[PDB]
Amino acid sequence: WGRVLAILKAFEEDCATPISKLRQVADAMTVEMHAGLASDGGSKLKMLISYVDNLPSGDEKGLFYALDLGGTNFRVMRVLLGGKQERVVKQEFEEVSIPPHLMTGGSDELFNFIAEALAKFVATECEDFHLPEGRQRELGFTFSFPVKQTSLSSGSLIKWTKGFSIEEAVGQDVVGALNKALERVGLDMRIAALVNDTVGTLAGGRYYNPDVVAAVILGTGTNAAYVERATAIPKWHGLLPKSGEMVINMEWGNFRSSHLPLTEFDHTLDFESLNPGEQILEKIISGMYLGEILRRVLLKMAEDAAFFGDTVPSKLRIPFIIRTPHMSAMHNDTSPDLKIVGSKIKDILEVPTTSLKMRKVVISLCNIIATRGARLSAAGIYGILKKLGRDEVQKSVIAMDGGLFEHYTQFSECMESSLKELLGDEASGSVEVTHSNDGSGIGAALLAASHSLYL
Ligand SMILES: OC[C@H]1O[C@@H](O)[C@H](O)[C@@H](O)[C@@H]1O
Repeated sequence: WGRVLAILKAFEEDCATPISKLRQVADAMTVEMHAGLASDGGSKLKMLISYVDNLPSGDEKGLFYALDLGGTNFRVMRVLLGGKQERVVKQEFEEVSIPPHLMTGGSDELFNFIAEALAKFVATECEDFHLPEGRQRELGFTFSFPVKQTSLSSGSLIKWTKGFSIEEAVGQDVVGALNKALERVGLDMRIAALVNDTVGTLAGGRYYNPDVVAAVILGTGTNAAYVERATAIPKWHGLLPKSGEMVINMEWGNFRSSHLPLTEFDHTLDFESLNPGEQILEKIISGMYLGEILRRVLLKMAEDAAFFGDTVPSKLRIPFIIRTPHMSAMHNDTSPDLKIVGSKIKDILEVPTTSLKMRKVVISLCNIIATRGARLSAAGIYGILKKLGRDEVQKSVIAMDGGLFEHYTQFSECMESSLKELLGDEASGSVEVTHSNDGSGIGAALLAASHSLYL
């Protein structure tokens, strides 16, 4: 077990995020926020204008549809809004796993999948959700990819991230593409808003809590949005919003700094990915990648340190075979025999069985990987708070969403703890991390509700 332990120790050390490194990252993040707001091409942080200069207040009422395209899942929903006291009276939704072939196929095919699913959902309208005869359906479109926004309800795709690669779609208007698809299925919908999922989550949180100033997604991918002062955005002067505010989609997944604790496994993951050199921060934080970092460490232990015996298990060679929900399960195991770790490894990798020593290393690996991702997330949030100048009783709330933060308890608890550590005793009480909802989707509908053409 000597060589295995040597790899583990080295990995542990290389992944280290002491409080000093987190401060360095937060500062680097804040610098890049200024640079990305200064000019369109001056930073790894795109800092995209959302054209959302006003967030939902809670008094919104009516019937609204929302559409949410993520990296792995697609969601359609409709809500009935009843104002300040009733809020969300009723909500109906469906979720569909995106067929992997659609992620790298053609543009029309993807939008057809979206429109066809929506048309089936609309067909189930009844009772409370029946469309009033003299009205049309109003829709908020959550699109979880970088978009060059041209208005509240228009913008073109900058690039794909996560598992997606449809080169045909790059530079095309996303709303226009959806509109064509809706027309292909004969569906009539007014698209009231196009928002990134971070922006949707921000609107969802603000709807319930006036103190919400930013939103963070920790799911398949990672990103953050926040409310910036319009005057503090030198690169942009389209609208002159009465609010003096403008929500920014940071696209922080693309953040890179020399301060990032990268390892050889991160480098090989990146070098062999769909988008080499891009989304560097996301590749060490988000759910798509955490399990893949684990697989690559285990693969090296298997190849060079006989971790699984004399032969490398074939399933260990399949990229993304180990997923973050597996990690969550294993990490959570406190049994003396580590029976959950043993069961999961055996199911995924198809190995005969695992000794306790093997299970200890795996869970140690899970903790190292999750802890690095969680602590860097906290540094990013701290970076946002610095930008807002909030590092009295000017309470700041961060709305959270995503499968990592929602289901991976060790991860979420570590992130919050690290953030409060960065804030320190004095400033700790001024910042709060909140909830989740299905905010990405619901938020887009609430934004549509703010811009409804009906009374
Ligand atoms: O879903 C969270 C994030 O995933 C990233 O890969 C995308 O580039 C962002 O647009 C999105 O906000």
